[PDB]
Amino acid sequence: ERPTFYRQELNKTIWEVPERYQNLSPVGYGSVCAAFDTKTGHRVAVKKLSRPFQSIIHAKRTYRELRLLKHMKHENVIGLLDVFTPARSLEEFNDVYLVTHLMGADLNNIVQKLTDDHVQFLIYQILRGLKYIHSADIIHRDLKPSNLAVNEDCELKILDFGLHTDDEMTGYVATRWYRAPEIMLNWMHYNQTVDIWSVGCIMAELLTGRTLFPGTDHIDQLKLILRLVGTPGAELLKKISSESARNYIQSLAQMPKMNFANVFIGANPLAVDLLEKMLVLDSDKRITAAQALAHAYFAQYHDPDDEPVADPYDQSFESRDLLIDEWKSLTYDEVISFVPPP
Ligand SMILES: O[C@@H](c1ccccc1)[C@@H]1N(CC2CC2)[C@H]2CC[C@]1(O)CC2
Ligand SMILES: [Cl-]
Ligand SMILES: [Cl-]
Ligand SMILES: [Cl-]
Ligand SMILES: [Cl-]
Ligand SMILES: [Cl-]
Ligand SMILES: [Mg+2]
Repeated sequence: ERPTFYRQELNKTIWEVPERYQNLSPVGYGSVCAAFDTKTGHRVAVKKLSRPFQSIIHAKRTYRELRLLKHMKHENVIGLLDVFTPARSLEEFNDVYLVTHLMGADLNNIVQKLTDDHVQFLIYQILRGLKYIHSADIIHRDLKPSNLAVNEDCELKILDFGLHTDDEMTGYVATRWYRAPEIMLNWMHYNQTVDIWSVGCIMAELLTGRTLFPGTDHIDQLKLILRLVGTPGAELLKKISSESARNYIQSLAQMPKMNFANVFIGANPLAVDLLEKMLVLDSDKRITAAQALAHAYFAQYHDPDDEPVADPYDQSFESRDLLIDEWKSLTYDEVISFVPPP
């Protein structure tokens, strides 16, 4: 049976939601409210999408977000508690609302004086969630401290999957400091190995308290990266598709890889070893999430019987060309077929 909905205007926005959601309070693409869910007892975040079907690009993006959130079922990844529309039919369908557990602090708000044990547990949880994500052939693309939610018990969830413009990535900006060089400069077709570079940048910052590659622009950032990991050899240069990018790289004086024990002074030697395996310029040679979980740095947390993989995820829609109303109808079907978690 369809629940009873109630209407209210909050901060010049109309919200029409099921009675189960009470005490709505604005907190922040879309608009977001905190609420109390009387069915589950959780405090929740409720997001009303802004203009979900205003263009082919926007309609496909709405479908993409709903498909991804419906699939993710893992302790270290954001999940979907509910999705609803007040519409009674496809003909009157206009608005989409998404519901998840309310999170209060990200990794920035946490990072305290972190012990090495704290770094072990936080990085372990990122890699456990990434093993799951990558097993479904999903690439996050935007891992950074503001996209990692952390609670009082140091438990962590990955959120805000890549679903960013040129201006957003320009200058002295945290939106670029965690990106792998091959994607920052469009060197080649990237893959899931981009996320491991980001994990290395995050782990370094938890150990030192400082951003690893805080470049003032794309070129300054590349210079900081190459000073640490070395300039590329002929093997990697062959993999860069742009002749212009290859010519630029070859204009730089050659540099050896630095000694990571003299950069990360005083850190656990096992942490230093893991950083050397994540921060490798050639993405083909980086450690994977599944391999990293078995590294000795995580010995007190690793349990191979409690590191699950995902159900298969069909992304064939990404190469499909449809009209606005066809993306809209596919989205409607996914709203009405949602089954809540236990
Ligand atoms: O996109 C928002 C969202 C809300 C409800 C369901 C699904 C997604 C997401 N929420 C997640 C809330 C759990 C904390 C926050 C505001 C913007 C943000 O992008 C990142 C932090
Ligand atoms: Cl209800
Ligand atoms: Cl509607
Ligand atoms: Cl950030
Ligand atoms: Cl040289
Ligand atoms: Cl699927
Ligand atoms: Mg974010």
